[PDB]
Amino acid sequence: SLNAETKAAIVAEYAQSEGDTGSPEVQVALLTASINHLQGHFKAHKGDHHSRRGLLRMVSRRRKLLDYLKGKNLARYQDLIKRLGLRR
Amino acid sequence: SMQDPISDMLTRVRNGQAANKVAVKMPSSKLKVAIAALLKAEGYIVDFAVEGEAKPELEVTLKYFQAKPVIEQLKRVSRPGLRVYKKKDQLPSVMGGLGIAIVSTSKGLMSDRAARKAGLGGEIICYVA
RNA sequence: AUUACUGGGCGUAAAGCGCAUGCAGGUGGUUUGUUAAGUCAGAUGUGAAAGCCCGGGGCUCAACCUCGGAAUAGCAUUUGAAACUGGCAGACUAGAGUACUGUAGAGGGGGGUAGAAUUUCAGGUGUAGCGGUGAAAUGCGUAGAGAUCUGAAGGAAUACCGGUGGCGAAGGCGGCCCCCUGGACAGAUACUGACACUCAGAUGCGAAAGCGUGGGGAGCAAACAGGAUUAGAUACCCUGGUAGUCCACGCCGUAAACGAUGUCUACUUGGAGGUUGUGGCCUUGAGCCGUGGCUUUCGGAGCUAACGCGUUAAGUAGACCGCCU
RNA sequence: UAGGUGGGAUUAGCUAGUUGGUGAGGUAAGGGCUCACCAAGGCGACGAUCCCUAGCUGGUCUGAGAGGAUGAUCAGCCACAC
Repeated sequence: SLNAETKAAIVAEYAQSEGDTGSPEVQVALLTASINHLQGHFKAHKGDHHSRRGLLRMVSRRRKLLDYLKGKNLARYQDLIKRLGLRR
Repeated sequence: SMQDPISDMLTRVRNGQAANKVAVKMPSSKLKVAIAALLKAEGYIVDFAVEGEAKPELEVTLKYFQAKPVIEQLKRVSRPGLRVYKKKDQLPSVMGGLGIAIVSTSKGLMSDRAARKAGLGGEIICYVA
């Protein structure tokens, strides 16, 4: 859904280093973008229960990564939250 | 998840001996190597060897005698889900003293015999017989 | 060992939640240092006396009385040990995840459309049956049936392909096309650095029937009616037939929701298949050989009361949950 | 003060001197012990609250043990005296 250009915009924006794909920051930002995009789908497709299971895995995974980072660097955690608009 | 590497070591040995495998390899670790050293000392394995620097592997050479495997029993005792610590006067005897129990004392990892002689208790790792 | 900590179970004997997500909890890879909470060792204080136990002692013996010890598995304070567990501060990349590019697929949601067939209807032809069954009757037909041709209108389902094929957590998913969308898998390189596993409670999804509201209604068919069968026939069979079956949006929350088999992880002989990637070779000729994912079957050890299970375990172990008595 | 010491979740919320503060009083003595005042705390799934049962312990009985059962006589503690 998120294609490659939109991903790369994000992966470049939130990268904590050079060609970082894998930081919490990148991962969470991508998941946030996927989740936000998919909100349109489920407004139009409430019965799409099967895709929603995949939406909720992203929601779950975000949390886990966010709980990680908060556990590591609380300041990074506080940044990421603010930049993304998450009330975690 | 694998949440008990030691038990995995023991399983690998127990299953190797069962399958009449010459040696068994596993991801190494300090405690695995320490165990392997004691098992060599007590004559239950032939030898061990830790290859690799990045991701070190341990290779226990298994021991057979009269084409039966030397290790009959290899029971893990102190699991992660239930640790087992015994005082010196309460150390387990295995196969009526003819098997060992690998204790981890604060002066290292030793058989229950050597622990009793040392007047140390500790954590009971496993019974070898 | 019949509540099993010691010391049990859950395929079929009672027992795996229908499936999943997940907070608390439980558990957790590798490694350096430190700490010493758990752990271990010792000291000191205490742990009443009696009792119990071991040595004695005294009653003629014994019960009984009695001396000393041991014991009181603990707790407090304190001193050490630092392997293991924990904490704290780092480190690591094997777990877990990310980025890239592909691949297969009835995965899901939405919309459209095609062809076959059924029914109804209209007209043409046609003329006495048709239909049904074990036989028959109800029914239909001379007001023209059934058959046959043409057309129309509707609804539902998608022959062949089609497969112990595929996809999905499970329930489940089958014409074709588009739109929206989830997951899996492989290759390659780079990334993060244990971010994990399981989950009480909770939340969500969950066949068919059923329920609400509004539609739709070809076919089928609970109920119901009639005809048979029968001793009876509130059935089986036949002729009809309504709800329902279909759509929208809710509700319900259950099934032999089954593999009657929880999830995750590692390890342990083989044989024959299917399917979906990928690499190599000379594609020297459809192939052959590697390397992954998923799946089917037969069997070895082992396991099992047996039947059987057997690398997709019911084998060997670990973590956690559910459950039995 | 801490830990330990029955059963029941078909008992999940309970508390408002309640929880803490300040001051005063009060006591042999600390203390919501009491009152006034200020604040809104406190407890609870490591089961509060409620209900049922029950004196506790040293011990006693059973058991290979781990346990299970029990708390006459004796001794310690507690409570009670129509």
